[PDB]
Amino acid sequence: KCSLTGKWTNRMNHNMTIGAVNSRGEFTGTYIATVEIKESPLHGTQNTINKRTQPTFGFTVNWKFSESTTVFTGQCFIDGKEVLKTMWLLRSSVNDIGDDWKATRVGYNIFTRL
Amino acid sequence: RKCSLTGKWTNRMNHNMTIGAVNSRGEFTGTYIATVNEIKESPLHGTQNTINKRTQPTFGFTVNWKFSESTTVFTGQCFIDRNGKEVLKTMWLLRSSVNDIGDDWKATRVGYNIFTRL
Amino acid sequence: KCSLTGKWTNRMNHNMTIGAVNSRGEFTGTYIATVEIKESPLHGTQNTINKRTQPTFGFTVNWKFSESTTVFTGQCFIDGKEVLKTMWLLRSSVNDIGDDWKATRVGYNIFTRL
Amino acid sequence: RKCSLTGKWTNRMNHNMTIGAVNSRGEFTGTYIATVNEIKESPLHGTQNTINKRTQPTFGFTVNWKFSESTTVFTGQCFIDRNGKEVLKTMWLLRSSVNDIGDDWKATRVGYNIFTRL
Ligand SMILES: CC(=O)[C@H]1CC[C@H]2[C@@H]3CCC4=CC(=O)CC[C@]4(C)[C@H]3CC[C@]12C
Ligand SMILES: CC(=O)[C@H]1CC[C@H]2[C@@H]3CCC4=CC(=O)CC[C@]4(C)[C@H]3CC[C@]12C
Ligand SMILES: CC(=O)[C@H]1CC[C@H]2[C@@H]3CCC4=CC(=O)CC[C@]4(C)[C@H]3CC[C@]12C
Ligand SMILES: CC(=O)[C@H]1CC[C@H]2[C@@H]3CCC4=CC(=O)CC[C@]4(C)[C@H]3CC[C@]12C
Ligand SMILES: [Cl-]
Ligand SMILES: [Cl-]
Repeated sequence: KCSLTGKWTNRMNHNMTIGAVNSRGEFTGTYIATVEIKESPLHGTQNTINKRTQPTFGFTVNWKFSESTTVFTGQCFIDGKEVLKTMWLLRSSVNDIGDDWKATRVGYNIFTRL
Repeated sequence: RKCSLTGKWTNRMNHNMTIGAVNSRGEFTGTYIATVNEIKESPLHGTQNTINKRTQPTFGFTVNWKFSESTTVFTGQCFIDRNGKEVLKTMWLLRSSVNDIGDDWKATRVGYNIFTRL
Repeated sequence: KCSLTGKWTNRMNHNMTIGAVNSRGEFTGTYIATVEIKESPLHGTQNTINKRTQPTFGFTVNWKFSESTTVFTGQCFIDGKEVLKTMWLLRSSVNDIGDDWKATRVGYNIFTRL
Repeated sequence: RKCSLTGKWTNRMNHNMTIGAVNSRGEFTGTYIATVNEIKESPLHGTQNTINKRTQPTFGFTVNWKFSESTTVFTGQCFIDRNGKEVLKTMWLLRSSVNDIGDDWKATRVGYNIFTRL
């Protein structure tokens, strides 16, 4: 079984900590990144349909130093070692609806255990 | 005059999304109802941004589909349009379940959705 | 048959003109947008496997006033009226490889005939 | 010391992409070879940016798959890495063929690819 609970890092030296997943798949945690270091909360869910050993999942990071919001989704894989393959959408704040077209960046991130 | 996530929302596909109270930290929960004339209903959880108490906040949420192994995340902004209507402009990523990490490349879709009140 | 040749516009009052598609699917054209108006070239291909009435396609716009590049892909649909449902990636120029993570915006565009 | 598109490229999946001469307007053509141990080979066409004659230009291209009704577009930048190696960091969209405009939402994938010389 691949579980999101615990501590994770990526190629950018990030520090992601996720708490216990309840039975409905819900979780909370923390996302720590450089700018000097800031902590921001994350809330998310993990699939529990068919209790897959390698579940898909999703979460939102509500950045504390910034008007933006990021969303991540992906799958917890086994390779023996655990890895989260993710993709993300970073939403910037824009002042007027007609600037919406440029408000959204996309990318990826690979996480592995501390 | 502020744009809130709380309430009933629909899009051009007749989905109905219903969002509860946004708390002091911007957290909220809700439901995503969609035709799958057969209807299924899945929980969602996420946040809206609170930094500078913006009239048009950014936000994000995860829908944990009840009938599927997939997961979808939405992000976007709650705008007041020219006509005074509140609209959510969103983009999303839909993650499918694959068996081998070598299939990861084909597992992620992207699209968009515009929601208005119902 | 849905063909990319001709003149197209979208909700942003853009003006896109595409030339003749050869037999391998290749095409050239022009993308015109506000900033005052600038013309930039586009080169692309259209699928010709199975000669579908509603082909998928792709093109790159090489913006003339800017270091960026945009790519579009999508499908030419019939609804009697013709419409291109697209999605796009806008690539910004960043000065150093470790800023790559923020160089890519994503979005959409619907085109219809002039 | 400039990063050029011209040449042979590979990624972490053993695709081999080969790009011809970049002309004065930045246009180029090439080939994308990929396992589909069975190999298929499809044309690609696109541009690199020339505004300010940058040492690390942005670019984009379309691969017109020979064995499929799909289309894929790549965009990214040609960087000189810390070790002096040229690397293409790319993101892509893969468009599938669907029959009805109502299925359009499920037709577009997104991923990434990192290429290095071969
Ligand atoms: C690579 C990646 O996943 C992206 C998506 C959201 C991004 C963060 C968004 C907010 C941000 C603002 C900064 O000023 C420093 C870097 C950070 C903290 C970003 C680091 C890279 C992230 C984590
Ligand atoms: C258009 C859009 O926002 C997408 C993102 C995730 C998609 C859903 C993912 C799961 C799903 C499976 C189906 O068989 C039809 C309806 C649904 C419920 C999809 C409808 C369209 C959605 C809501
Ligand atoms: C909506 C959309 O497709 C986006 C993708 C690329 C975008 C263009 C990218 C370059 C650009 C720079 C400007 O200064 C004005 C607007 C334009 C001309 C953009 C208009 C919206 C476009 C066309
Ligand atoms: C990882 C990546 O960049 C993706 C984008 C488009 C994808 C290709 C699309 C068509 C295709 C069909 C197959 O059956 C296997 C190989 C290929 C050739 C895919 C391999 C991975 C590609 C190249
Ligand atoms: Cl922006
Ligand atoms: Cl940028």
